[PDB]
Amino acid sequence: AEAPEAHMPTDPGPFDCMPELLAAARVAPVVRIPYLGRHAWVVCDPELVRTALTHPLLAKDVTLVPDWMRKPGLMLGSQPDPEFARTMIMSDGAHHARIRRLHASILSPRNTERWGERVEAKVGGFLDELEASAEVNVVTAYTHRIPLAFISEMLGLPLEAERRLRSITDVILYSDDYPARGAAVGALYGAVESWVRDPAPLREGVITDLLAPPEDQVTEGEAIVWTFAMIITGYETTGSLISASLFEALRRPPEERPRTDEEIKGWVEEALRVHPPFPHPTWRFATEDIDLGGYLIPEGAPVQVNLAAANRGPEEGPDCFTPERQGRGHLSFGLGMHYCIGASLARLEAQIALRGFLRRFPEARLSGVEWESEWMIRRMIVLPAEVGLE
Ligand code: HEM
Ligand SMILES: C[C@@H]1O[C@@H](n2c3ccccc3c3c4c(c5c6ccccc6[nH]c5c32)CNC4=O)C[C@@H](N)[C@H]1O
Ligand SMILES: C[C@@H]1O[C@@H](n2c3ccccc3c3c4c(c5c6ccccc6[nH]c5c32)CNC4=O)C[C@@H](N)[C@H]1O
Repeated sequence: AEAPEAHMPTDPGPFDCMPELLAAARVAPVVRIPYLGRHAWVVCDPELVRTALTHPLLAKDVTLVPDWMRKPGLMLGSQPDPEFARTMIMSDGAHHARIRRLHASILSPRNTERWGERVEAKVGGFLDELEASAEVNVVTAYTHRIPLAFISEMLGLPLEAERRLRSITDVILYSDDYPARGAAVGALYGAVESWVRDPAPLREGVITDLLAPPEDQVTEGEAIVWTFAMIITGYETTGSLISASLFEALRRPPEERPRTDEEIKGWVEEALRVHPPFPHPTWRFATEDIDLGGYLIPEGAPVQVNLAAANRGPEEGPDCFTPERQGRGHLSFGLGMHYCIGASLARLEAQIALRGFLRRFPEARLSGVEWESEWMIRRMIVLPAEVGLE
């Protein structure tokens, strides 16, 4: 059986595309959407999504992407030569295992109480910078600054570049102009290469550790590609999870807000389920013809999965935050081989940032909220609040 045709917003703009994406999951478990003049398959039924994420015949190597998707400014049209270096999310099999293993030998000994106390020290400083200022946009004043400040110190980037990097990735991930996206992607690659080949303006951190001393040798090219990947993924979605968690707390009476360590952990989990920063993740390609739920996915087919629809049943709807659910059964970090490597980091930062704000402004309220989203990324750009007093 062939998958029927539905419609998702493919270009980013100032709207919340959530009702359009959940409406396309109602078409069929597998659907075909118009994308870049051709079509793309998407899995929408939750269990069918969970099997697609693990499918042995759905690969992600850059040798499989057809030419009509390799457009400059987009991820698939921005990869390097796979023989020189591959990014972790776009490798398969033993290639992926080596890249993932080398990334996990970084920063030994990794103690999360150390990671967290530094997350806490930065959350306090931005809460103070906030208190040093009646409506407040907590997105631009809090949720944006925290994950950026940590990943820069963790990577060891020079403090001068931190103010400029937010504006570069903003274009790569949310602009609707392809030339601007092609320029911002090249600007990041050219800056990363300058830092790796000449590590003088860098602080000791992750990057200098990859350029250090048998079988765990990281080439200069892999150091650049992996650093680029970690700048693209290292803070943007973490800030979207922080703001999304705060939105659901600020909109409720202070009594219904989490206070315990357990309720804060369950709160950030339910925010991941309801507001996936990646409503659809990265691309996969059928190495053989596949049937999923009676629907055909032909060979070489580009396939995506509806994480926003897999996180909900047929009953929920776009606004379905339930503190009792605690995000049980969400697929927002992926599953299996390519499960998010920075999931523990994004959780601990979301948990610390959400608790830090609620302990500092116990009488905060929302009192509008604007989104920026496409079918593959979703974020709040203002969350206007009224903070009250400490
Ligand atoms: C809450 C924020 C985050 C979300 C929602 C998120 C989501 C995801 C998802 C869905 C994937 C899998 C994509 C797929 O299978 O198609 C993924 C993979 C990945 N994420 Fe995250 N992520 C987050 C935070 C981070 C952070 C902070 C880092 C880096 C520190 C990071 C680095 C990665 C990497 C490297 C991969 C690729 C893993 C692999 O293929 O082996 N992510 N992320
Ligand atoms: C990932 C890509 O990197 C950019 N790129 C340059 C950007 C600026 C200057 C030179 C290149 C350059 C070169 C080459 C490749 C290449 C070979 C195989 C597969 C992908 C490749 N990409 C190459 C590439 C080979 N010899 C070169 O000089 C283009 C951009 N469309 C983006 O898709
Ligand atoms: C707008 C969002 O980001 C876009 N994106 C690029 C857009 C342009 C150039 C490079 C990338 C790029 C890269 C990577 C990821 C990635 C890794 C894990 C999970 C999600 C990810 N998204 C990545 C990504 C890793 N290394 C990269 O170069 C793709 C788009 N589908 C959407 O996810």
